[PDB]
Amino acid sequence: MLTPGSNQFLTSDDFQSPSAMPQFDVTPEMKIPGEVHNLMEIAEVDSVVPVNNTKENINSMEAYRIPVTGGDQLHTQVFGFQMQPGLNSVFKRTLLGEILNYYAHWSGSVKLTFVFCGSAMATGKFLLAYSPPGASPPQNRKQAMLGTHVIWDVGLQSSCVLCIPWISQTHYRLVQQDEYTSAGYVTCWYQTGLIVPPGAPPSCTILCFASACNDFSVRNLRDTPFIEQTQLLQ
Amino acid sequence: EVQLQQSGPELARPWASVKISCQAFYTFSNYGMQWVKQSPGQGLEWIGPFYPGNADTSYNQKFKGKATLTADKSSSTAYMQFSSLTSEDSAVYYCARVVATTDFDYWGQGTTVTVSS
Amino acid sequence: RVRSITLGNSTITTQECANVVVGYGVWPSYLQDNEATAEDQPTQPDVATCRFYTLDSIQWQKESDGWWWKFPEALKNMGLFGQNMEYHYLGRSGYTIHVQCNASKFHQGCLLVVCVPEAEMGCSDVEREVVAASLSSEDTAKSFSRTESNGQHTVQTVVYNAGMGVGVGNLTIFPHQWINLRTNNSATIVMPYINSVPMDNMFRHYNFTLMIIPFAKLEYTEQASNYVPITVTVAPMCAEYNGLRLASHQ
Amino acid sequence: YIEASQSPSSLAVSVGEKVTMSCKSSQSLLYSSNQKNYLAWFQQKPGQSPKLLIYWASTRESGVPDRFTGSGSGTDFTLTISSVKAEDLAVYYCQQYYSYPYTFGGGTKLKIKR
Amino acid sequence: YHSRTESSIENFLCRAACVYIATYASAGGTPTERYASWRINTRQMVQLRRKFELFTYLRFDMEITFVITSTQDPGTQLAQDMPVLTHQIMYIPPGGPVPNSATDFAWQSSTNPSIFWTEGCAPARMSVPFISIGNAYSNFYDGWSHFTQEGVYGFNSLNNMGHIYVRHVNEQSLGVSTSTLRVYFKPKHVRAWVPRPPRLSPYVKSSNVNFKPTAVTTERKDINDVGTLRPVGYTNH
Repeated sequence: MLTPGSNQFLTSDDFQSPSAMPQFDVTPEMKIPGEVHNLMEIAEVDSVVPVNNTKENINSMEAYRIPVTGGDQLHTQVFGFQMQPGLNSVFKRTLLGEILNYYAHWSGSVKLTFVFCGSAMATGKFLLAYSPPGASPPQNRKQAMLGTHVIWDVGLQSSCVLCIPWISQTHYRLVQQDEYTSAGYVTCWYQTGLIVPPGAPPSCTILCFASACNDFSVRNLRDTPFIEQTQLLQ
Repeated sequence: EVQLQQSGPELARPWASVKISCQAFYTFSNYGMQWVKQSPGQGLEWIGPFYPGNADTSYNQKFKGKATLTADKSSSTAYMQFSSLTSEDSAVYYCARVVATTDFDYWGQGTTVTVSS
Repeated sequence: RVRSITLGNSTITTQECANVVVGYGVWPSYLQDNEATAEDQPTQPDVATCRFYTLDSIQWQKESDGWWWKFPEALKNMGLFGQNMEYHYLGRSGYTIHVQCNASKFHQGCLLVVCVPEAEMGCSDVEREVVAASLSSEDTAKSFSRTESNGQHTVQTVVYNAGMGVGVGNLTIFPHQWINLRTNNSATIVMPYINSVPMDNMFRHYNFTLMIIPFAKLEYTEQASNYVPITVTVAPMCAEYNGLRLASHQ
Repeated sequence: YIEASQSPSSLAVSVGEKVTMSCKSSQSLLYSSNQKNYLAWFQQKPGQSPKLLIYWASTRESGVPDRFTGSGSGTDFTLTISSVKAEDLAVYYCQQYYSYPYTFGGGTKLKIKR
Repeated sequence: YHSRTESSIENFLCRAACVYIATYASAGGTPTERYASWRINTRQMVQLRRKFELFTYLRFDMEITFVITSTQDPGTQLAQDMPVLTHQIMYIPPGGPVPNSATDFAWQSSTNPSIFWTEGCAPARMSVPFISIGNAYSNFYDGWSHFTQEGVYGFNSLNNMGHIYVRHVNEQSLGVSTSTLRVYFKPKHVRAWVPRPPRLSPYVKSSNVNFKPTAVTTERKDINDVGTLRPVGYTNH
């Protein structure tokens, strides 16, 4: 009939409770716009990613801007970072990162959009490169050419979209596990330079947005690491 | 407790290449050989490692483009080449050998490479 | 192909064909007899509200930080709308925002235009509380700051926190648009009524905040205009106010 | 470049007194996969070949007496000699083998107090 | 294909989280000791505050569970045969009378629902419905509470949930018995509107959004420097 385990309070139980206030007719609900049904609806929207956080820009707007200048730079690298959301210092603060940190297992693909916030008369090329988890990053433009690459023409096209896929032996990979040389690198290299007509600015700025594709799922809800404080306020 | 030998301490000259060999009493299986230098002050400084059994070559940036490494595993003698030697390189050049991935258990005897301008 | 819109029959406006953000996906509409607390039927003055209330033009420069207006107070003195706010108790409306820059092809920059609902502002001194004057002037623009402000009764005007405490890079979650002077030159945003009660007083409550923040600073050669003007236009839609008649038959 | 900082002063104490020395390897030396510390302490007889005393920051070396005890985790590491001896004169170094380059410490001579 | 059930609003906001730990004596002491009180709000637990503040408008029920554990207290004149202890758990909706001390008349008001729980059973529970005038609780409110455009800024609005009080029914002649209350709070049938960006700066007030200017992210060595934090091993000698 009854075990001694029948009389217990299990914190993850879902049973009906007696109503403290019966015969109370609650206020009818109205149509407030913008309802959300699933937190995955939040991680699919674009956010500006601070790619330029070199220890002096984290306390300024400058952290959001990737500097590009034209001159004798032949094959100097514009930027490069490791593609590990949830833990990488580049991604862990955006919408996607702070949704992932609430969870312990994550699955799907990621999307990066680069926007060239420069003059309307500046021409050049850029060589975006992607290296899979099982490879070392490139060090010369030729090495990044022979892998997977896309050539972005900033005169014809003003925005570029790069979709980073999901490669893993197991379904869900842990959010808080640092996979050294096993996550993948994204690097961008000068190809031609920057050409401007007389009387026009010689420098620009390439903003970056990162978001999720339609493929995520998340598992094993837990507590975030970002709230170090724990005391009851006041 | 295995002892370790080398070529020996010789009095060299400026711009006279000094070949310091390092004898072997072990295998060449994923273990490593390297050197450090014993100057009059501040102890020891690493010069460059070589890993037999892995075909790995690496140099310290303080000697980059100035020192080279050549090794002969079969003959049990491996060279440490150098040129354009100055008068400030005079030190006890210790050769260390490690049977591990990350350890520094064994040590060498020493060579004096003082020169005379 | 320029297009001329003459809402109100007393306002002229020319704009190109562009994309429009519809806010949260719902078009503004009148309140129906379903979701209303009061059976008394509110009146709907729209003869003179539906016109383009052109705000002042601000000057985007190379060292500017950001700007932000608080609606619905920004139209406190704009013609008949101010009259309705003064003469009625409860009111409800949606808005249509146009933001335009006038810059040649030798300039460069990038702006973010967001409409944040229920924007609560932090204080410059943590222990004290903000005052009514620091939240918004009548119809001018309040400015952010690059460095921490050390005021005593002012909002926190640090740009990289938006005065709210969230990262300024995560404001794209709200209704937003980008003005990139390389290719784009205008923004249009339609904002419905978002609140927890069907009607509310306009003076005591700030429905939302329009924020304009430059991500990439303006750049130009020595021989060019020192500024780029930014112009803001509002056009109230679907306005309602309470009724002042005796419901009881007399 | 990973930096290590020895104590500013040497022992300067009498023979047979318990001594505590420390090495601050700035860059973190704890590996996630192994939970190992890649830091070992060394003693250098002047003119003879130096040899390490405590390796892995948890293990006393073979042939090393029981008086030397080295511990520590994270960036800091510490060593204790239960009773210093006069014939054990050396210059104590701390060497990290976490990542290149291989950096030695600052040195700590067994000076004279008698 | 992978399911998204684990990320929905219900499964994200229906975790029972302890919000209040209190203690109260039985017989000896000043009147303020003998009862335990708490106003229902979600602005003092930082984790729950952050998760709720991820949205703007919310609408939910409340399930409250009480884990009351009693114990004896050292002193003089200790009892040996007290039969049992009973606790009174009182919910005070907004607009209800409030006790100012134990053994007050307000403990017998017929408008306040009460639970008489005798120790040894399963912990007591209750389920309060959506108690408010407006159509949704609003976490963030921009404006003033009084129409004269002055007052407390963006606070004490028309959203309230009431108070909750706990007292010892058993008057005890000899000895003092301490008790400890833990209150577990869980929303049910949650509806959420108007998502917001999660907060960045540390929380400083239980009523304001005041804060200190904090950085936007964590510092990095260089603009184009990948991690490479793997020591020497069999791979990468």
